[PDB]
Amino acid sequence: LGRQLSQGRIAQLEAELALQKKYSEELKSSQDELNDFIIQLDEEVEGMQSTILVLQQQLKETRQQLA
Amino acid sequence: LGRQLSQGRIAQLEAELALQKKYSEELKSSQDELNDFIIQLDEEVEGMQSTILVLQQQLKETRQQLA
Amino acid sequence: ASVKLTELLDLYREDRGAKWVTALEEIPSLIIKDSLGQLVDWTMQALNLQVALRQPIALNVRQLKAGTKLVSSLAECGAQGVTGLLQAGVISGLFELLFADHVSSSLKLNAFKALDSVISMTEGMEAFLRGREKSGYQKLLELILLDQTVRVVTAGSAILQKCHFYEVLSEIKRLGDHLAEKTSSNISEGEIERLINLLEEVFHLMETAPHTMIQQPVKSFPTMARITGPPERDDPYPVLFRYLHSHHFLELVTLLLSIPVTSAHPGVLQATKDVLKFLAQSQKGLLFFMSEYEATNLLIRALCHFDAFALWLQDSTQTLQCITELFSHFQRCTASEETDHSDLLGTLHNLYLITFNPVGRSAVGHVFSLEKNLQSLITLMEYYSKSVAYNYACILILVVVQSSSDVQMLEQHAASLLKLCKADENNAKLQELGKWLEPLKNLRFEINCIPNLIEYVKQNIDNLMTPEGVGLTTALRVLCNVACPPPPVEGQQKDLKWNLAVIQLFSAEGMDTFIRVLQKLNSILTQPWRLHVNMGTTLHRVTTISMARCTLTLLKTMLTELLRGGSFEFKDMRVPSALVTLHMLLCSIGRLDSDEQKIQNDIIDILLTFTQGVNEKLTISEETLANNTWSLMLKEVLSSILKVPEGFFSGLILLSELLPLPLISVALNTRKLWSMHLHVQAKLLQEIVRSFSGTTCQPIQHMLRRICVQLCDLASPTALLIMRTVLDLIVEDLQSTSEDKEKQYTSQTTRLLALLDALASHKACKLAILHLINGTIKGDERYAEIFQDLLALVRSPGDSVIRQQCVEYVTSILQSLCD
Repeated sequence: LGRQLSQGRIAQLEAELALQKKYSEELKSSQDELNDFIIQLDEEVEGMQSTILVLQQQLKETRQQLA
Repeated sequence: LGRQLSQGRIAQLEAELALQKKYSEELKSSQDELNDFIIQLDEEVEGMQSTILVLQQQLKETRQQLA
Repeated sequence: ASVKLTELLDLYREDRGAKWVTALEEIPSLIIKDSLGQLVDWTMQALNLQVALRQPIALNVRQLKAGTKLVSSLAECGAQGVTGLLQAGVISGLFELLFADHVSSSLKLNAFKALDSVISMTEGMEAFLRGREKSGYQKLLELILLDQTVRVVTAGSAILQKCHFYEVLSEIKRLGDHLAEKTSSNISEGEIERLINLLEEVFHLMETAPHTMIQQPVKSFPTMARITGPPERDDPYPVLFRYLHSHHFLELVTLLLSIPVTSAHPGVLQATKDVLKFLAQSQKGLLFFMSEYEATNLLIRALCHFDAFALWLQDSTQTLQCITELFSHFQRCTASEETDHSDLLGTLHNLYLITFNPVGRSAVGHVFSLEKNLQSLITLMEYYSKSVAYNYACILILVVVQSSSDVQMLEQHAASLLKLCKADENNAKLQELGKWLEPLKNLRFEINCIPNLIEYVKQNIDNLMTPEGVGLTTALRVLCNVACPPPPVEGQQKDLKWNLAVIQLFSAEGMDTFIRVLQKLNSILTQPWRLHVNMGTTLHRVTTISMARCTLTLLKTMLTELLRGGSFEFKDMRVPSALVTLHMLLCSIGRLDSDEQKIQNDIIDILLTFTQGVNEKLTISEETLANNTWSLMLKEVLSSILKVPEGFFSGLILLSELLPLPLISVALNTRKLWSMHLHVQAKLLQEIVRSFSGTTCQPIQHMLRRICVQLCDLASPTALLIMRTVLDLIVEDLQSTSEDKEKQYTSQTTRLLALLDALASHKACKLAILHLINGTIKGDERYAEIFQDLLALVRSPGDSVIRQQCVEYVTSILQSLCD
């Protein structure tokens, strides 16, 4: 009755939680790696932004020179 | 009493699981918002390349004007 | 460094290009350790877009980025730098870059940081607000309207929030000067209410200052959870204390406490004592009081001539002065040829004399717990390791370690104290100090050390509040700041370390350990109380209070995050069964004391988390309602109240604190939810009323009446049920007397009629009384019969005194019923 239900809950629950805790940890690690990838994406983005601003400024300098 | 030990062990393991899943949720939400900010940065990049293209085109027109 | 700076400055007097940019990039390192005019002239040329345009690739945006770092370095040097920067036009020069076109978001985000360092001094914010021509405030207001990225609208908001704080201090000064000097009519409640309203903004803009008034790193994004950024930050408090000093805050609080009208006002005394309490909890804040030491004494007198805040402030200031003297002694006199030097003996004697009264040991152990003030005593012992200076230092360190509860000084100094205690094996004052720092043996304070501390507590749990088991007070103080975050502040970013900390706590069996700690502490103060050790010394009381507070804080931190939004259920019925007994033992006397009250608040908070985690959909099924987290907690609390004859008055206080206040969308949501769960425990709630009705005690009776009023004000069915119970008590009381003989009236009947009269005064109880006496319900004729009996008693009075009280009570009941 109740005792058998409690024992089955104990056994199967502990087994399957122990099994899927590892996949939960894998998910955490995957999200950490994705966050790292986002970090270098951001860094590259501001690098391109600074370089492009340099290009525009030298273009405007050539503009002021020719006119 | 079997119920006390059952609820204790299940509570420990399921508390671990619930806290892990929460950690995942407020990691994913932050990652999604950071992706949105990256999309904003990309929009800036594309518009800035567009003004590069416009200014370079007008460079070619004034160069052909100068001859 | 100065020689190098002179050579660089003279070499590039008129040189522009790559060498000039290199010099600009190199200067900020040199300035750390009339050249000021030339530096200012250089700074205003590095911020010019007309000079950046005329430079080659990669050299034009490195000139602009290096011109916003000379501003952040020249301004921090002193007022002589900020004055020159403002005279040169840095405020307008930093807005021609933010308004310029095609500027990247990483260079606009750097110009804000240069401006944040200019308006951080009172000479700067005066020019920012009052125009020199449009001011910088108007320009920033227009800049907000323009479309910007996520990090530029957040950086411009910090400058705006800092400007608000400067303009709440300016209106306080004008309001106070007009209130005191002019009028003392105009001193009305429509004017004082502004002062209390303004003084609650100063306390609000300084509590949230670290989060809404600092400039975040360039690579940080405004997310509610902090990811992808440098861990370090900046401290805004020195700037805030620089604004408070310039406005003469302390010279004005004394004015509000020394004027005929608002000194006697209890709302202004409390408002101004909350700013002072917050300001004195930090080393910078305590040093702020001693900078203008003359104005601090007058404030102490003003607060004192009017509970022990003035004495605590005096003790803290004296302790800080003595600590500064101790540090200064070992600087001018590097070597102490005379170990018993008169100056240091006097300093130690004064410090020792402070530590007699309990309010003095709580201020000696508080100043020594900030920064590295504990190093003076350790240095004093190490120099002399007997001399009399050694004994005083040993006593003072024992006092500091025993009393202080914020154990952060132990993360660095625990290595020196342990070896010093090992060195002297014959001193009775060091053999005890080494027992307190027993768990701190090769421990590094991070999350990885939590299992070790929990293991130590689990092993040495048998010895609590015994001479050998004094390391449990420190093993629980250390564990309570590693894993327990401070109370949240609006505008915060949720750091993710705190979730991992709670996961580690649950993994390392924190739940069972803390429950065992609470149970063991409970079964010392009640059953082993026969020794009657009722806080004979200040150690047994402070230690017990600290253990209780630390365990409660850990329990609350675990249970709040675990039972956050009802995602997971909780059925362990041990926490809401030993919090009642702890309340009975400790919080038995309001409580006040600033420590006995917080325990009650924490107990109520822990009990309340069982209600928030509720299911709003499964509110109909009997199984889902009689086996909910709400119902189990309520059953445990109600059963706990009715188990000890001595634990009734304290239990009624707990029940009153649990229930909502007596009588929009959220108000009805909780009130009707409370009545739905209360309906299940009908037999338990009915037992409270009947059991406590047959007793004679004024506080117990008043608490019972208050609880009845609250439960009636909850919702309608509960009020009707309570009225059924009470009128049934009336019915049985009047049926106890045989109708064959003359009716017998006792004092219990008088108390019951008084209870009916007290209940009938409330409209919520009035409607239930009317509904019950109307007899609409089937089987409701008995209540009509008892009302007829009361009416017949009214029609047939007597001469007995008890009959007189009965008649007056029934007449009052009828008078209330007629209304």
